[PDB]
Amino acid sequence: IEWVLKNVAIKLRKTRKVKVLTGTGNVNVIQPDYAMAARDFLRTFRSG
Amino acid sequence: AVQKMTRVRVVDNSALGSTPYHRPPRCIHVYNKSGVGKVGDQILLAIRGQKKKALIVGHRMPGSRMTPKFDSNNVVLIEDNGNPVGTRIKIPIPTSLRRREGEYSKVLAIAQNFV
Amino acid sequence: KFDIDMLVSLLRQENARDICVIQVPPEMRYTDYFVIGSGTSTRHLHAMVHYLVKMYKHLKCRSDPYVKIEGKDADDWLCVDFGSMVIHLMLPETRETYELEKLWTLRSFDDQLAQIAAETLPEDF
Amino acid sequence: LTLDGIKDRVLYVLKLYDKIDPEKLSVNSHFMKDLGLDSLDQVEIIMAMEDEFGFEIPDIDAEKLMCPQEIVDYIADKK
Amino acid sequence: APWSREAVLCLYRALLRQGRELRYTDRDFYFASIRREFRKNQKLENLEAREKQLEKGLVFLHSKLGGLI
Amino acid sequence: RFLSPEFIPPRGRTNPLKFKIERKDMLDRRKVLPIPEFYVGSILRVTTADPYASGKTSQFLGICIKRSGNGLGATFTLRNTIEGQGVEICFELYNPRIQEIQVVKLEKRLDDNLLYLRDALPEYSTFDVNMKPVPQEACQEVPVNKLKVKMKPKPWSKRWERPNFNIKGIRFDLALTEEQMKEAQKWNKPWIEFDMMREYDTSKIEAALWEEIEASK
Ligand SMILES: [Mg+2]
Ligand SMILES: [Mg+2]
Repeated sequence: IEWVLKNVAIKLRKTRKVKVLTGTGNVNVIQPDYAMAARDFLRTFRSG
Repeated sequence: AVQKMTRVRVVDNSALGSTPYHRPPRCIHVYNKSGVGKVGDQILLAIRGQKKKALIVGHRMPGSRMTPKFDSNNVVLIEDNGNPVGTRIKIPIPTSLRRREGEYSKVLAIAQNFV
Repeated sequence: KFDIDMLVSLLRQENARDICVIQVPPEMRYTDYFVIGSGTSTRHLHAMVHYLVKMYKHLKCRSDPYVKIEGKDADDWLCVDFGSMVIHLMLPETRETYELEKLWTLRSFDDQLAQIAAETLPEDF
Repeated sequence: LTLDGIKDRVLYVLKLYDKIDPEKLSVNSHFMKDLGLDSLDQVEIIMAMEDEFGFEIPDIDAEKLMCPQEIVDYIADKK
Repeated sequence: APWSREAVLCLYRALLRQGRELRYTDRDFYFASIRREFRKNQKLENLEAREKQLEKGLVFLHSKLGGLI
Repeated sequence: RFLSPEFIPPRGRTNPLKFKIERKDMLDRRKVLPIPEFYVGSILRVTTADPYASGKTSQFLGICIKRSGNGLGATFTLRNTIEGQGVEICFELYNPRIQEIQVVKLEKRLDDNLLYLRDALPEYSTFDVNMKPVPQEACQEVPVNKLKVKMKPKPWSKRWERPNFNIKGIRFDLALTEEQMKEAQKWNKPWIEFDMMREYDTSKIEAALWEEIEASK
């Protein structure tokens, strides 16, 4: 479910960049929204 | 070169630093005549809606020859009395800390690796 | 002279309840000898540290540097760093929590160190 | 050697041991069941015997003693 | 569970013998601490966990009792 | 014939005498301690005496990423990662507290600076601490390792794609679209390579130094 929700989250375009401080240096990880992705999927299921 | 509002990494086993939080810790004050903080300097840290003292053990800015330059700004949490908050450190720590003017014996005891 | 033999006898005289002495291989560039001493009370701890420093100053001479006393701010843990020896004094409750004997004895096999882990992540999920 | 001396000497050292309760410290007192001692417990009991009496007892037969009279006999015949 | 249950007994015996020869430190404290470690861990263990635990004790013995003097 | 970089003088208005004086001291240290031949990209182990402690040495193993300096002030920087924490140390060749320099693995890389390894994946900077020296062959030419590393997400410490850096050891195709590559090429400055007054020919200077160094031997 994680992979498909990632694609739907990208398809919804609701993503947040966060900066993570690691021992090798800071990296800009991407955090999509599962909640927004799930809501859009539910609308499509409810719709014909 | 740590300053006010710098984001720092807690290299320690303490629960307070270990537990993930939506915000990384930020420096609030530097206990120096200058505002710049280098290795061996205390600072005031804002963690999880709380304020705690901490000590700098590494940073990304170049220093004099024959000394180690790290990839991240590393800090250790210190209690008000000066006893370490955590009980273990795993990342290598510089050996310059031994002789610099200040109280560093307690932190050196807990640190395994010296580079 | 102020050597390991002198120091242990000095600690013996002042009645340190629990004494641990650990030698250090050259691979670690910290110090030849690591000594941990237990103490009953904060007043007792201050007396123990002051006497040792007084004794060290008397015996040492020539080009021998002076030694600072650390942990006065703290009420339960005091540590003094000599040239080739390091001595830590603390109350029984403080000693057990930090468990300093385990780490230096078991250099890389300590249980607490094993609990710590590593971190990697492809994305925030 | 005095067999009675060995018996009381074994009894005295066992009595000094605190973990075991001398409710029945007879010459035929068992260790696994009468005193409830595990594999670790017997070894230190053997050491408590070797501290002044013995000093050359191997573990192979030490674990088989299981009672003061057996160790009393065992130390008696080895010396 | 362990590599061998005889090694655990054999390993424990050696530690006590080495403690007898310990000079500077309080031998009594060392003996008590060893017993506590030998008591707490070995009561409950598993093959993989037990192997590492006894392995760490093995290195402790084979390094001049881990530097204790 | 490998002439070490520090011996070549930089151009300027300085007198030649200052260089002759510096060279004499450099050669004297080399007799006491031998400085091996190496290039950027080779792995080295350096032993040095620790000042803070009493008579206790230190060893650090890493890949050489840069060679700089002239004369008695020459430096080299080597990198490694320990417990997943990257560390670099800058060493001066002629510092008197260096006990020994050992070339664990001699090799050459496509570029003469590897500072971009900071932005590459961690695997390309990690090296085994206890790795043993590999064999070398006298009747050979130094090997050229042609590995092309992979990079982390785009925000980097520098804009390596831009033409000034002239990086040839990064897999840009994987990390950048062809559109971005054309975007970078707007900073090219093509004319620099073709103007004959910006070139410093040191062939004669290199030759003269060679015999004098060999003659002193
Ligand atoms: Mg310059
Ligand atoms: Mg920058």
